Amino acid sequence: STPITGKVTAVIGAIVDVHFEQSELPAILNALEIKTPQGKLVLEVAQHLGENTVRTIAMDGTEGLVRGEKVLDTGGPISVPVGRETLGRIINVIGEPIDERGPIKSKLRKPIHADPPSFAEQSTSAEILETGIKVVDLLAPYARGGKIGLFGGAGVGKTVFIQELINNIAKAHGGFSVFTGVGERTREGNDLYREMKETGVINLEGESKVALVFGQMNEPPGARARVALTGLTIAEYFRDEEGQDVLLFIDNIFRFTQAGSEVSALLGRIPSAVGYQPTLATDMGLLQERITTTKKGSVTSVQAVYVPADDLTDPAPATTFAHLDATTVLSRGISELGIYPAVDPLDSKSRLLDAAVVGQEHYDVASKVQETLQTYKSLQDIIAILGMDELSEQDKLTVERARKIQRFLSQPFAVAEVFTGIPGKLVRLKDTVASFKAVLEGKYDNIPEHAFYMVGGIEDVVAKAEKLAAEAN
Amino acid sequence: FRDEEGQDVLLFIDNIFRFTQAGSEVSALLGRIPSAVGYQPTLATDMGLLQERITTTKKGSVTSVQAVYVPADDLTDPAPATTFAHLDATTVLSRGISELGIYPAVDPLDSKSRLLDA
Amino acid sequence: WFRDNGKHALIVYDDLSKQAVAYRQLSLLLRRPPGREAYPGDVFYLHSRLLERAAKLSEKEGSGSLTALPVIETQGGDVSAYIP
Amino acid sequence: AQGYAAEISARRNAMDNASKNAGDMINRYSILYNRTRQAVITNELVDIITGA
Repeated sequence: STPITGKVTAVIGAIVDVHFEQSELPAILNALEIKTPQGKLVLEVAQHLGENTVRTIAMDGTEGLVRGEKVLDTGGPISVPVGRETLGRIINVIGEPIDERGPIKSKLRKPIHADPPSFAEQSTSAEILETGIKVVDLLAPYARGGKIGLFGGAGVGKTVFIQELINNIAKAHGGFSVFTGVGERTREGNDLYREMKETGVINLEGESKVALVFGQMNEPPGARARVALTGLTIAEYFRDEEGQDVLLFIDNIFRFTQAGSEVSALLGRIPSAVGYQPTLATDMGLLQERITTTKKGSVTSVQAVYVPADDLTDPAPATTFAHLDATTVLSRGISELGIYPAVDPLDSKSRLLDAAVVGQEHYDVASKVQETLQTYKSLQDIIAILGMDELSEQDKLTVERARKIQRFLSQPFAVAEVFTGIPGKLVRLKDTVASFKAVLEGKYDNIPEHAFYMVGGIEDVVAKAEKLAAEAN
Repeated sequence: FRDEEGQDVLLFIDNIFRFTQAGSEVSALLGRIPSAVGYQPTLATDMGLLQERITTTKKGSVTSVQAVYVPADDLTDPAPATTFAHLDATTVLSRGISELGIYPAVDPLDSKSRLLDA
Repeated sequence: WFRDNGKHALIVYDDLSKQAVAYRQLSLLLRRPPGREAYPGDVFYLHSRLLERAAKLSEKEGSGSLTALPVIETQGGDVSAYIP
Repeated sequence: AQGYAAEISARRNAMDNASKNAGDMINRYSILYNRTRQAVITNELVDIITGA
């Protein structure tokens, strides 16, 4: 192949203009590497100005850039290393591992801007993945290839919930995971990496469960925009190589969309006055099109959107439930009661929770559980106000069954064995349904309420009941 | 009709604000620098000749009946605001009375005419 | 300098709002394409780069930390604007 | 006499409720006023960077 090269003509802040020769002009969304003393810098093309010049956006700071600097063309989009060697490694937007653990020994480099699948290949089949935690897989079951998400605050256990989700997917589905760092605070990123290491799920000398792609937002906006793209590429390569229902973890859609809007603003686009963002339509749509279900595997993105003080400003974070197929809210109220999974069963709804989607018995159990919880809170109001006496025997039955269900929602996490020392368990979807329905009819009413606490599965419920009746009672 | 025929013309111009809207339309692509809130710079002048071509002369009369679509019910918008000063009789159809039940909606205050004399 | 030397330092980025407007003036005067609220899209880039300097390093780097306390002089309590 | 006392006590309570309504209406409408007056600044910003 001919040695394609260019010359830098303009550096519009992050934007860099490079002049190529005839037929040597690369297309847009094409990486352009420049050798720099502080490492390696590449630039993707977004606009063709003309006269053999292409406008590009840098993935890192353009410090020390000089006109006439040689620009090498990779040949296609920003290729990033892919494979099992990327698991448990901090890899930036460009692809160079920034974990200070050495180079990534990956045999393949799939371009980030891969061709999205066709409409005829868009599988509309709706089936529910088994996660490993009863509350999520029953109350708000996760759609396969859809757009599910986490909406929790700080200190409620969102990060540890991510850890449990990725561990359970690695052990139950046998599929790896990816977490993206678009618009990340480097402090919370370092804290998340430390927790990831200390949970013993990414064995540095052994097997790693999450390919933690990570891009700092102190970098120019293009890096934030394309870190989601390279995380998508890693997830897609895992899906298309291994028969795994891998799950993808976007740390925030809002950060990606704001990065895209400022990328457009630099490129020459503009939003509407007084504040409104319609520009994201191309990038947001392409990102959605990169998360579908294929014949061999699937990718289930998680939209772990942090609550912005109960005020979603940009249109994409505004009313996320339109894009959401299974909402998983992590409220502080449930964690105040001591239930380790912060999933609020009442507010955690799923669009796939239907009779013809998850199952007749699954839908019946979920609906009965939701109704029992609603009656539980409604009668809890009068229990707190007028006392427990002002309550009927049928109301007593409903309250006790729903309380047993709520205390049953607390189940161990396999990643919390160092955080609080609990024997983490991986429940089964059939076992989850069986245990929940068994609690539902009331055949386990004689079981003590403390037995329902801190257990997973009805067998563990009776085990804890007999332990309590053998040690304390 | 007013001059040659010498008859009282009942001109019923419908949505005269569309004239200024089309002026702003062509102005954006004509190279004109946009005026306040994006209207055409020559709005006042062109609508001035258009409206002043309607008047009561010695030959006859043209009783122009114009309806002005105010954008966002904002009477401070330049086109309706200047049409207010470039017109004798004003009949404001406020939405706050239109949805109140009196759909005639003629706001009884800003609807003023020069005929209000003893 | 103090952070990398093992010492603890505190940076208080007083009135970064006029920093944002000054960078906006520089960009608009430098043929840069205007963005939201006429601010260039890279003011977020600038603020991220500036506020990521202040951080707590590990004990390998002498355990030095830099503490950031910026202020934003918003008007009317509307922090919903683009720069706040 | 007791009816007059209760009537004026309820008058004080009702005018306190009206005062609270005025206060929260004024708070929300002052937030709206600040938003609108800042929107004037956004509009002047956009027409200056477009026209000039």
